[PDB]
Amino acid sequence: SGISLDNSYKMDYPEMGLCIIINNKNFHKSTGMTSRSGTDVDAANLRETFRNLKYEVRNKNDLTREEIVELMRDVSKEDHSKRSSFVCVLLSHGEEGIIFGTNGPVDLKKITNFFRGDRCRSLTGKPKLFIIQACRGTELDCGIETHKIPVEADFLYAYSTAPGYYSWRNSKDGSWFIQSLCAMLKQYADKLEFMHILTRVNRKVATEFESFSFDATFHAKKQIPCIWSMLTKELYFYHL
Amino acid sequence: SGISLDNSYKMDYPEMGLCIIINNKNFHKSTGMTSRSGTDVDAANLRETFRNLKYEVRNKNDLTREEIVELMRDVSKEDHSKRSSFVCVLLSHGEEGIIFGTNGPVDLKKITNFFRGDRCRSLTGKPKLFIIQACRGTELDCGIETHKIPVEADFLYAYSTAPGYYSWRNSKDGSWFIQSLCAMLKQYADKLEFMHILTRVNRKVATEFESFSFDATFHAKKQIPCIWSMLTKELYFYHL
Amino acid sequence: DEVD
Amino acid sequence: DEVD
Ligand code: NA
Ligand code: NA
Repeated sequence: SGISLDNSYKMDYPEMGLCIIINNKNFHKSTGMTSRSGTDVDAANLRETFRNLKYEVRNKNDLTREEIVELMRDVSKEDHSKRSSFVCVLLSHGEEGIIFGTNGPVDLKKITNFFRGDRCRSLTGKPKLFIIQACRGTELDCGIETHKIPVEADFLYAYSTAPGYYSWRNSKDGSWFIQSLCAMLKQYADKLEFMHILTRVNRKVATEFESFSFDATFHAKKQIPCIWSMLTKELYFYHL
Repeated sequence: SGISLDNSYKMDYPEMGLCIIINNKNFHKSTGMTSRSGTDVDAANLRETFRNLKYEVRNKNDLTREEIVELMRDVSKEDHSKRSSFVCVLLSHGEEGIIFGTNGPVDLKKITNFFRGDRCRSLTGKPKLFIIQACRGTELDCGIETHKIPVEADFLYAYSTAPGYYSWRNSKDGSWFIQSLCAMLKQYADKLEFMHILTRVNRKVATEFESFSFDATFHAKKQIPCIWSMLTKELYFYHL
Repeated sequence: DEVD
Repeated sequence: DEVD
């Protein structure tokens, strides 16, 4: 045949792949973690958004740290040979490098390691997307007025907030980041490469949101998400 | 005039901006840090590559931690009003979140904070690019066979390696990451948006490089770079 | 508005 | 090949 190029992931496998959504709203009393009002809005928005991208969505609610690890292990042991990609969305409390089960923390590294190039062979060379709405610390952004392959390759971490910072969630509308992500996927998934979609998410969160609080410490604060890409190709959710 | 869109940074200011290259090759004996053979190849490649993109390149060699901080502070205090962007390249030893002056470490956060949206007003809203060739830990990748804006917005960290991992430098050819970055900027800066350039860098490093060592611990290892984007627009080095 |  |  004619000249060929290989700059974008193959996304025309029979299935787009799994979209695992872990929605932790209510936490064991002994942890002292507050309930995450608005997270069900996020979880429903994500389910619909990824449904329309033809992902096989599985929603899981209020999982312990043990249940999170067992779920990820079991999912990583499935046969993904007929699937183009893998998506995991984590909605919970967190700190840098950590997301919380209902009864205590899980290292993000522990979760993603199940999907390493050498440990999930049916996803080797396929994009593995982790979307994280969770705090990464307690900093607040005040704003300013205006061949082998590496085992860590082909991961993308779409973080809601910069390293070290809180992440903002509205109890009525959902989280700033998930709201914006679903809106941009809805509008641009048939149009733009994924990094360009996430850049528009960055701009939407950065420009359209500002916190309102009766507490001066938490009032008038801003947020920027953080795209961490170890992908090796362009990612389009559509195919020719 | 006709319909307008605002999806890409304005890169047609009179100047592209500064490209500060900090090239740390030789370290104070008391630190016990080894000399970084091949880093001069990187520094010369970067100077030429960014020269052809019309950056005002300043190369600095073998700076102490005090000299690094003073240089960054002074550069952040310049008037960048006529400049489109800012680029800083760090070539040194490092660990997670740290790069080394010749006599000890500097927090990357300390360096980048000088350029925050609220602390360098003549770069507010302009892309601030930090390109880091330095280790981020000691892990080895074994591979597998195949309105206000946030003060942290508009930064891009082009990391040579994944968080927690060593980064590889060849004593004759230069570092894997800088070699590949300069090659892809040379080939694609007049063609591709910057995230797409850095994705091709990811693929080049991941596929074309593998370590060779007489030491089994360090032999046959792989590397994936890490794009950390807090940018809010598409970045093209060319303009219409 | 709440933080996570 | 060396590490940084
Ligand atoms: Na958010
Ligand atoms: Na490198």
